[PDB]
Amino acid sequence: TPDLDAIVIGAGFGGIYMLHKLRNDLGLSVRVFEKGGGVGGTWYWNKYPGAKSDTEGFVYRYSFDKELLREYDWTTRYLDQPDVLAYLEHVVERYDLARDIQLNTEVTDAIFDEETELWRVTTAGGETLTARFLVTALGLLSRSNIPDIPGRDSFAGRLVHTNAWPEDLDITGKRVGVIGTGSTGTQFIVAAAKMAEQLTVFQRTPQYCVPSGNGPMDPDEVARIKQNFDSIWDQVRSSTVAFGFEESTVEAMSVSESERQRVFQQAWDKGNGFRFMFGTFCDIATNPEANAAAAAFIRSKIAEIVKDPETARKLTPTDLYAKRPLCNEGYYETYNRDNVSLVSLKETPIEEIVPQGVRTSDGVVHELDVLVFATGFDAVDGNYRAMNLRGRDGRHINEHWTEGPTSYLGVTKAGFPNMFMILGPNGPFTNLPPSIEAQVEWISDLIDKATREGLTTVEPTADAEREWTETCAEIANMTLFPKADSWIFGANIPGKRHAVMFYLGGLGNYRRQLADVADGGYRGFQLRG
Ligand SMILES: Cc1cc2nc3c(=O)[nH]c(=O)nc-3n(C[C@H](O)[C@H](O)[C@H](O)COP(=O)(O)OP(=O)(O)OC[C@H]3O[C@@H](n4cnc5c(N)ncnc54)[C@H](O)[C@@H]3O)c2cc1C
Ligand SMILES: NC(=O)c1ccc[n+]([C@@H]2O[C@H](COP(=O)([O-])OP(=O)(O)OC[C@H]3O[C@@H](n4cnc5c(N)ncnc54)[C@H](OP(=O)(O)O)[C@@H]3O)[C@@H](O)[C@H]2O)c1
Ligand SMILES: NC(=O)c1cccnc1
Repeated sequence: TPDLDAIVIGAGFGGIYMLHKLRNDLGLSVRVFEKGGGVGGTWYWNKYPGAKSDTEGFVYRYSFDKELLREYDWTTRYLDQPDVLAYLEHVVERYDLARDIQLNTEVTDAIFDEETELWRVTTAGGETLTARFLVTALGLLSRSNIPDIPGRDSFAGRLVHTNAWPEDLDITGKRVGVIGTGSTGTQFIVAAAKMAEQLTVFQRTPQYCVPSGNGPMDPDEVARIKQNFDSIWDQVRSSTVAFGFEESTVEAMSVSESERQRVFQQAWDKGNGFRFMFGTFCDIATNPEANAAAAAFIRSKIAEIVKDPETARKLTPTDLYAKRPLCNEGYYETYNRDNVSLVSLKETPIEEIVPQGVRTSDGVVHELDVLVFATGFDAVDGNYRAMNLRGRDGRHINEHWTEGPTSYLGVTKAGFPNMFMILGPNGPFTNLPPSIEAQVEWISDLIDKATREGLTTVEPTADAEREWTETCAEIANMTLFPKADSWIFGANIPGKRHAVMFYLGGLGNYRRQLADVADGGYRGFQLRG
């Protein structure tokens, strides 16, 4: 007899909803463990200036409760971190969740016992306890990547990763350096340049960026959106990226050059990087010729905006427009400020971090008070591999993942009975809340089935999981995403395996996959009782 029906790890969007479903809707005994000192996940940790979601606010939220959709107000097109955090706090209040969320608690081990058919969880604080079902909502973008740059530990000032940004830290009037120019570093840059006495940007690889179009909302527009939520969410759930805009069905090279220009400009004007990539034409991320047009458009904007021609050159990407799409308020314009300098690490790599700052290969010591690592994440599988997570035959998850991380349907793992993952390997790449909902609800139904039928284990087969990997690989290979150097395929971490880590078929497709497996008697699962 287990201590609990279920244990959930993580208190972001994922664990919050999971706990609600299992405890409030199914009546099970449940506890969440979260390592942070507060709920919110990404939106607890990422306290840096500029931190925000690029999903527009109207759809960066749960959809499952109509009353909450009616009552909760937003006032800006995009939601800054504090605002997302406040929403998730409200959710925890609303559904009386906080009493079952144990904070400051890192789970260091999770071990299946094949004899008792129970999971045993161990905390960093030295406690253990058992559950029949384990749900890991550990975050695709949660384990910080802090590179081993020589002399890093010598720096005498405040050295922080963005995913560990300290609430107390005020960079106003300080000399700040930032390493990294992905989505995090670019939004930080915009914000920080307005506060810092000097900002130095240490850029290894320039990225493409479009306007966000952020600003206040018209409150009458928010009321209209609320009145139309049913339609809005139907379109989200059937779409590929789930960002709340209608995706193009037009091939880029099927129209005239003037019409391409017009379409790109319209999207540029409206804002949002996912809109640029998927709201313009249907084939920007699959057809090299279409990709080249989109990339050219953005390069032309850089050249218009950035006054200094060497700065413009250093900011102009040369690679495929196939990284996670960026958007920002006035990113390239920030380089026109007198208090911002751009160091290309291709020209002058970092030689050593020193007590006073960063020394680049030209011998220049960049003197800093604050050094910010916007260096991204050990994405998707990082928190799984770092756990002592063991399944049948006492095998660690790493033994299953030697050619990259794997799952069946994003949510389960062969050899790991009664373990469910929220946003595990080889799941959807979308606006994440509605993907999380699809997964949570599917997991809930399957756990309920086990409860009603008296099942003791639920597990995918090895064959099912291998087929899923092949599905994901084949879809990925139909796109340009494998051909961009970034975290999506593992390439960002030295030594990490380059592998597919997402199902790239989209939300509507993904939802059908889940529904078809369930409706087909849980095709691919051993159900034992
Ligand atoms: C700065 C930033 C901007 C983002 N912008 C967007 C956006 O525009 N659109 C979009 O859809 N998504 C965006 N995301 C992705 C975002 O992570 C997800 O939308 C969503 O917040 C994920 O929720 P989650 O619950 O799956 O994971 P997370 O919010 O990552 O939560 C996982 C939690 O698990 C905890 N945890 C992990 N391992 C352990 C353990 N071993 N023991 C205990 N606790 C543990 C972590 O501390 C964390 O709180 C962004 C991410 C970042 C970092
Ligand atoms: N606006 C939002 O919606 C938003 C905001 C933040 C995060 N996110 C999400 O989180 C994901 C990750 O974004 P991120 O910006 O945190 O990480 P990222 O995309 O992985 O970017 C990391 C940055 O650090 C650089 N870097 C890494 N290691 C380095 C090293 N050893 N030396 C120098 N530079 C190094 C990378 O350069 P290279 O390119 O040369 O490797 C890159 O510029 C996004 O793609 C998005 O999915 C979203
Ligand atoms: N928008 C993002 O940040 C995101 C991250 C991971 C997967 N899908 C979307």
